[PDB]
Amino acid sequence: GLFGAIAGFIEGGWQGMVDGWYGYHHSNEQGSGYAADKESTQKAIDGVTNKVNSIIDKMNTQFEAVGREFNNLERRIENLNKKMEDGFLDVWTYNAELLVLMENERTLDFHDSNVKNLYDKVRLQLRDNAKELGNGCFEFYHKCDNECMESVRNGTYDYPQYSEEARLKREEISS
Amino acid sequence: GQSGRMEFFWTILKPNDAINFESNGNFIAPEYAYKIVKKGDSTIMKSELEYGNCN
Ligand SMILES: *[C@@H]1O[C@H](CO)[C@@H](O[C@@H]2O[C@H](CO)[C@@H](O)[C@H](O)[C@H]2NC(C)=O)[C@H](O)[C@H]1NC(C)=O
Repeated sequence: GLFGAIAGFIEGGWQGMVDGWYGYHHSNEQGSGYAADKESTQKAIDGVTNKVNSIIDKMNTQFEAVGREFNNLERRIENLNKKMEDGFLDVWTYNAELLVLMENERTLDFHDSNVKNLYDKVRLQLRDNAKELGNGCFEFYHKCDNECMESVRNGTYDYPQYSEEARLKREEISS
Repeated sequence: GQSGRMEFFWTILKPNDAINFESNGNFIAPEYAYKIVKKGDSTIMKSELEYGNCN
């Protein structure tokens, strides 16, 4: 992980989530459950769908072509064919083989990036109203029910609403 | 069987032109000849297979 998401602080991935690529795990008073963020997942797929498209679509330059047609009193020219034909085969194989290797590293890192940005989007909404575990989770200081948590996902979470509930829960532990 | 050889030749005759022959002997003249309208080139693919009625 370049961004320290996937290999890093989120050791392993939720297997029970099968809605999207990136998402959340709520465990409040009503119950537990996974819930995937479809909006960020969609942008990733829009992106990846476009990479793969672009690697095929740009090579549209291809035309007519042929094989071999010289007698054994013109082996010199047949050797010139071989040099060229082997030559291109070398270039295309190399360029292809590497293109894969290069675009595969960045594709994996694009996912790391999206996950670290999602974790950061949650982190910035609830500054001192929750506790950064370091396993990439957030322990709430106040009670937040199923209707409260849609606000975190939606991104409409009010800091001032639950400010005093947490702030005065903080000194209770600090003894 | 036969010891001696048989060298063939060819050219393409323009739409509005005449081919003229003249021979003392040792000659093999054409009976038939072919109409050609050429457009584009390809090649002679070397394969053992036969036609699969597809595209
Ligand atoms: C082969 O036949 C053609 C038939 O068209 C000959 O072309 C004609 O020749 C006449 C006589 O001079 C001209 O008035 C015209 O140019 C052609 N006629 C028509 C109707 O197109 C042609 O001369 C012959 N070719 C050669 C090389 O002798």
